[PDB]
Amino acid sequence: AHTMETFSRSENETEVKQDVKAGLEGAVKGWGGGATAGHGNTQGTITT
Amino acid sequence: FITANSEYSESSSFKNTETEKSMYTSSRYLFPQGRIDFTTPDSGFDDV
Repeated sequence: AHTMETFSRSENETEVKQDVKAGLEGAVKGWGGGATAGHGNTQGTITT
Repeated sequence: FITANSEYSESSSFKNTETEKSMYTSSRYLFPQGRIDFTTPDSGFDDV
């Protein structure tokens, strides 16, 4: 009797994040103002 | 005398999974008994 068993497994995982933020403000003689902006990006990957 | 404000927030999300599986089994039970021969005229043997 002869038995042969072979097993292989590969797991790969990847994650990327990227956040950007910006802002502005100012006022003269009470004529005020402000602004703000943002951006995001998240990418994941799982391979088995 | 006046103030104003505005906001805009937007978001998107996406996920995608692909799974593939495959299995195959092959069994062969070979129980011989022997071999039977017939004689061809080209052999030249008397039993033909």
